[PDB]
Amino acid sequence: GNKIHPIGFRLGITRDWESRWYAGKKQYRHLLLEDQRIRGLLEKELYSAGLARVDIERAADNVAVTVHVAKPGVVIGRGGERIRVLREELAKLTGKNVALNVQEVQNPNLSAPLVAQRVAEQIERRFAVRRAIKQAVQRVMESGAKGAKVIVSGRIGGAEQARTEWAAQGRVPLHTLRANIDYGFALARTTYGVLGVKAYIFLGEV
Amino acid sequence: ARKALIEKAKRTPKFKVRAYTRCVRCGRARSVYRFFGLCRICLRELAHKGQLPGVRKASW
Amino acid sequence: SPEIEERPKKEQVRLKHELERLQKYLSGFRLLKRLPDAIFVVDPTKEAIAVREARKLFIPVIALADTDSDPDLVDYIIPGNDDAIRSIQLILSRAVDLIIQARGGVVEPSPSYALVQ
RNA sequence: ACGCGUUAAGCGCGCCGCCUGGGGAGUACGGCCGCAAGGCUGAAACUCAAAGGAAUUGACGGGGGCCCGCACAAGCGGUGGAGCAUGUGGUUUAAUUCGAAGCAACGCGAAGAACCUUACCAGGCCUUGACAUGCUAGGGAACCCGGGUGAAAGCCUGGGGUGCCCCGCGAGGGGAGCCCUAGCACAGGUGCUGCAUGGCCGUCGUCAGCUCGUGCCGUGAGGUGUUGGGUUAAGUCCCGCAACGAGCGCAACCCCCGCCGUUAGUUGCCAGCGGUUCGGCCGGGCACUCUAACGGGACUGCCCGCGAAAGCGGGAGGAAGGAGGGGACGACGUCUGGUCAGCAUGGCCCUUACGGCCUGGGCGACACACGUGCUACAAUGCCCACUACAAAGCGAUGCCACCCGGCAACGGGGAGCUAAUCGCAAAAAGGUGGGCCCAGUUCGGAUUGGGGUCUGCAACCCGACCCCAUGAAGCCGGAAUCGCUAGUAAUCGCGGAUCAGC
Ligand SMILES: [Mg+2]
Ligand SMILES: [Mg+2]
Ligand SMILES: [Mg+2]
Ligand SMILES: [Mg+2]
Ligand SMILES: [Mg+2]
Ligand SMILES: [Mg+2]
Ligand SMILES: [Mg+2]
Ligand SMILES: [Mg+2]
Ligand SMILES: [Mg+2]
Ligand SMILES: [Mg+2]
Ligand SMILES: [Mg+2]
Ligand SMILES: [Mg+2]
Ligand SMILES: [Mg+2]
Ligand SMILES: [Mg+2]
Ligand SMILES: [Mg+2]
Ligand SMILES: [Mg+2]
Ligand SMILES: [Mg+2]
Ligand SMILES: [Mg+2]
Ligand SMILES: [Mg+2]
Repeated sequence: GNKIHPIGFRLGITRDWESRWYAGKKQYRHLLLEDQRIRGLLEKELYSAGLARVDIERAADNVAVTVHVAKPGVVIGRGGERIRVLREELAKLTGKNVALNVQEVQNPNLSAPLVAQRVAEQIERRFAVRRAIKQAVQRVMESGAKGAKVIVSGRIGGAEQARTEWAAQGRVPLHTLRANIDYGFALARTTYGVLGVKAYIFLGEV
Repeated sequence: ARKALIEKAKRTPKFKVRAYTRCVRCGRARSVYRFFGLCRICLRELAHKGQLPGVRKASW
Repeated sequence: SPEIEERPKKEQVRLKHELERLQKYLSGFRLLKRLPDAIFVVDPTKEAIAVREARKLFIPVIALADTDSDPDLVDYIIPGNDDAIRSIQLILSRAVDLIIQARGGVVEPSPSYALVQ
């Protein structure tokens, strides 16, 4: 049981925050609880679109909420029918004026939490646990990455004894601060318990 | 017990000293940093993700 | 290049010393970029790992060889003297005559006298 | 296969002896031989699914060689002794909730157990439930204010109450919110399984390793690379080499601390000069100090010696050399490690109870045993007074200056401060003076009687603080045993988190 989170290891450099709002020592508490039940609701009713980051900013009773997705089409609805429903759902808990940009992740095979989700999705549809990994990495290397690595936990294929499958390609230098390693994690609630999917994508540098 | 209780701790009680903290996520009594409403665990977690603004690995 | 001025400190030795070795071994080998059609070997016993590979790949083996060596695994043998700088010279050069002379326009008997003595 | 290889275990011919799974067993029987000891010949029943040979990768050795680490040595201070604090074992209990178990459990989860917390017990209670989404149905449908009863929860109650859909009616009935009771799907379970799991962690170990691609070698497992020589903190680099490269590691990229520069003036200053009720306080000035952003600076770059090279010893310059000092950072894997009681989660179990609510007690028990700690046992010390050493953090349900009352804790008042501006804040050790004079003491402050203060609904079981009295063991600790290589150990105070208080 070793090893730090690669994002948290990098926050000051080669990775910046999912929440860029100052607060004093008595708002922070609530501007967080909100901040969170936000993602709690967004992530839950927005899986289809496939959301990577759920970026957020503030400046006193207004909120940015720049959601990044692979399939913008799905958040909008043909015209603007869903994006309305969401701005409306938000302000019922967030007693403030909820702004809301939307972004396309131009290549979703280089968004680690998408790759995780992908593989996690396959696992729940009893797929070939070891080839999923194999393919996923390939796909990620195929879309031009510097390296990748995927890990699945245990009860692989409903087996009685927990195990751990991994695969990787190129470089994934977890100790280099100046690396830029999108990391991502997906669950996978199956008929025979949870599996855990981790995904690492090396791209960056100076 | 940890449902009937996440509920009870929110109710305003007879006597303010019966009152107490709770990790507003990970629903929990002990090591609960009042500047966040966050259990040391459900906290190291967010702190890592970038979901706690300006919070960073300290090293000195 | 523009990066004969830059590159981190410990990389104008790290990278530039890597080029030294690559320069040292891959001077003449830098030329052929498909397997050759033959190999000319000076002492096939000294150079046995090379011959091995040739034969393995069905590349013919020319060699200046001598009592040292097993002739049977040299295709085109020149029974001579793998040691004398004279012998290596006489043969190696005149063979490179033929090589240019199959293409026209031969040159001098070559810069091939180190400080010969 | 190891190996054999004109001294074959190669290629052939002749002739002899022998083998035919292991154990029973070289046993029994018979025969022959022998002085005897015994020898030669040599079974069966029963019974096993192997017994074997060579080689591979490891692991191990009371085998070898090379080398590391506060591993031992060299030191300085500890524990084990005493009192007390604390965690644990045991015992006890109605309950003393649960977990953690050598290192890597035991001041651990607990960064805050009087009620809360709380998961335990005893009693009084609620059951569609403290919480989520829906369904079937008469009753009322927003809501407000009491009373009885009880420890509280809850339960039995008497009133105030008519807003909105609908106009379908000019006489108001139709389960629109909403709220009730009666059923139903369900909630709820800190119930069990960490050997069904995720996640996160511990751990060997910040140890110098673990691998891959292709090539090469072997029938093969596998090997080579990664062995060898040098070198390093390092699989760090160097030289060699059937390997050539690469990846996860190492290092570096990041933060703090050392030196200087740039940018910046409600904190710095007679640095300069002026005024000063002589407090940087006043106009004034960023020079300096600092504050915090950005750069510079170190490269074995330079000189001597050794070396093939990496690199090694020494010298100069420089605030700083050869990794300058402290962090962050944990390879493939190992331990069926840890946690289902943070959370998440597969399965099994409880559903007028294994759910819930409450009051009270318990987690604080005490014949005992252990771990981690505090305070000591004194004169290099104890006590009292005076006396600027300065250095990270907290503070508007707050930090509280300053006055006054009280021996005091604290209580009255009351200014400043959203805080480099005001407060917590005294730093303590030190320094200067005075006392004690080697005593179970003016050392030590346990225990205990009494009087108080504060937080809190409430301090018996169970709080901290102050004051009077009372002054226990303790004279440096058995066998065992712990930490630390430098701003370290040793020692002295200071802050924070949790938090009403502790
Ligand atoms: Mg409390
Ligand atoms: Mg031989
Ligand atoms: Mg037999
Ligand atoms: Mg053997
Ligand atoms: Mg072996
Ligand atoms: Mg010693
Ligand atoms: Mg003791
Ligand atoms: Mg348990
Ligand atoms: Mg386990
Ligand atoms: Mg686990
Ligand atoms: Mg256990
Ligand atoms: Mg082969
Ligand atoms: Mg290396
Ligand atoms: Mg070495
Ligand atoms: Mg490193
Ligand atoms: Mg176990
Ligand atoms: Mg109770
Ligand atoms: Mg306890
Ligand atoms: Mg004495």
